Amino acid sequence: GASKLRAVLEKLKLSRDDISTAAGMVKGVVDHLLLRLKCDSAFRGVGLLNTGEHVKISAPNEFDVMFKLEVPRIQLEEYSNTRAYYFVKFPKENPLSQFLEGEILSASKMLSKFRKIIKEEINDIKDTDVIMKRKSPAVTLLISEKISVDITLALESKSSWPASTQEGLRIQNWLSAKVRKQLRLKPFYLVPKHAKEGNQEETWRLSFSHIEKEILNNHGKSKTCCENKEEKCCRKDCLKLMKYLLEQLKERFKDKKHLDKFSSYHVKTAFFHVCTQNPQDSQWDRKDLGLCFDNCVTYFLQCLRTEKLENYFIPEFNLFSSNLIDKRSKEFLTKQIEYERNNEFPVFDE
Ligand SMILES: O=c1cc(CNc2ccccc2F)[nH]c2nc(NCc3ccccc3Cl)nn12
Ligand SMILES: [Zn+2]
Repeated sequence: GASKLRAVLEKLKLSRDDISTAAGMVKGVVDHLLLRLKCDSAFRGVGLLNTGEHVKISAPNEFDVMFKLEVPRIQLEEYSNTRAYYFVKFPKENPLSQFLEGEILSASKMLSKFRKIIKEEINDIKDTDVIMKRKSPAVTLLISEKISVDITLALESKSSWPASTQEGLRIQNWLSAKVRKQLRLKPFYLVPKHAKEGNQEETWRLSFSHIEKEILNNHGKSKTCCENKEEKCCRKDCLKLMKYLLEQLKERFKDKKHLDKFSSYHVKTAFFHVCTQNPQDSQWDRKDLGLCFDNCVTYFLQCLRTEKLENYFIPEFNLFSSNLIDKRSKEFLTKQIEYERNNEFPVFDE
C-alpha cells in the first residue's frame, strides 16, 4: 500500500541525485553539438527545446533531448484522415529547400544532414569520450560507457494549432479555460515518424512534448498546490509510479514481444485523463497515495479492456485502437497489471 509506494519513491529519489554529474556531461555534449549545428546554413536557427530529461526512470543514465527548428510560413497537409500526421509544404528560396523532395519537406533528407553533422562533430570531440549508435528517427549517443542520449529534431510552428486538436486539451474543469487558452497560444511541434509507425513516407507527426512541463509545474486546481505544508498532493508521485510500473513490466517481459508497443505516452495520457476526471486537489491528498495510485491503475485497466485511450490533444485518435496494438497485447498487459494490483505490486520491491 501507500507505505510501500512511498518506499519506492524514496528509492528513486536517491538515484536521481547521483545523475546530476551525468546530466552535466550530457549538457556539455549537447551545447557543443548545438554550436556546430548553428554553423550550418540549414540548421542556423536550431535550438534546444525546454521540456523539463527521462523517458526511463528505472534507467537514470538514459537521457532524452529535443532540438527544435523554427520553420515560418509553413503549410501543413493532413495525411489521409489520420489527424496526427502531416505533409509539410512552404517567391524567395531559403536554405531549407535543400531538404525538399518535390514540394514537400523531406524528413529523410533533413535527418541525413543532421546525422552527418553530429557524427562529424562527435569525432572532433577530444575532452570526453562519446560514440554514436546505429540508426528509428532519433540520433543516439553514448557518453563514457553508461550514459546515453537520444536527440530528436523537431520542426516548430508558432502559428495556430492544427484543427484536429480543437476538442483536445480538455483541462477547463481542472486548471480553467483561460489556462487552456494560454497553453494553446504556445507553439506546436512536428517530428519525423518511425519506419515502424504508419505506412517509407515523408509525413511528420504532431508533437506537444513541451506541454507536460507546463502542467506538471502548475498542476493543482489551487494556485499554491504543493507550495506550502498544508497543500501536499500526490499527482507527480502517481505519474512516477505509473511510469515505473510499465517500465518494470516491460523489463520483466523483454523476451516476449507482447509489450513492445506500450510506452510512457500511454501511461502519461492515461494519467492526465485521470487528472481531468478528478480535478480537485482533495482527490490527490498525499495521505491517500495508495488510493490515488489505485485510481490511476484501475483507469488504465478500463482503457485496456475497452480498447480506448484518447490522445490528449487529438481526441479522435485512439492510442489503443486495434489498428495500432492488437487485442491480444492489451489483454496480456491487463492480466499482468491485474496480478500486480491484486498482490500489492510485487514488481515494486527490491
Ligand atoms: O508529447 C506528447 C506527450 C503526450 C503525453 N500526454 C500528455 C502530455 C502533456 C499533457 C497531457 C498529456 F496527456 N501526448 C502527445 N501527443 C502528442 N501528439 C499527438 C499524437 C502523438 C503521437 C501519436 C498520436 C498523436 Cl494524435 N504529442 N504528445
Ligand atoms: Zn500538488
